[PDB]
Amino acid sequence: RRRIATPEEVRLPLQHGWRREVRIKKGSHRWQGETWYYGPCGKRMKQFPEVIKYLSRNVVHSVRREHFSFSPRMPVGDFFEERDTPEGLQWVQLSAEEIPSRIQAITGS
Repeated sequence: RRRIATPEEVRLPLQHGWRREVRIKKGSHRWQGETWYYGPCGKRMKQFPEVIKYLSRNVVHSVRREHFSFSPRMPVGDFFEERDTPEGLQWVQLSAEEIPSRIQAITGS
């Protein structure tokens, strides 16, 4: 990233209306995770080029593209881990304490 964001900046959107969920799933090769975002007044984005367009199309002054980070190593909003249960596959939410443990697996400089 050309501009590195802080968790405080990434929660900045969460303070204004945006939300951010991180989905962590076990891959066939590696541990992976992805960060999702939702417009507080519009559609939902999980790609960087989707966020830049939202800002350009709508009026936003509180949060800029920098406040949005899709790195699953950012322990800001919600973290989930896909798990199997006797009822089926369900996305289990990770606590703040569990977050960094999962990040270590999905981490990638």
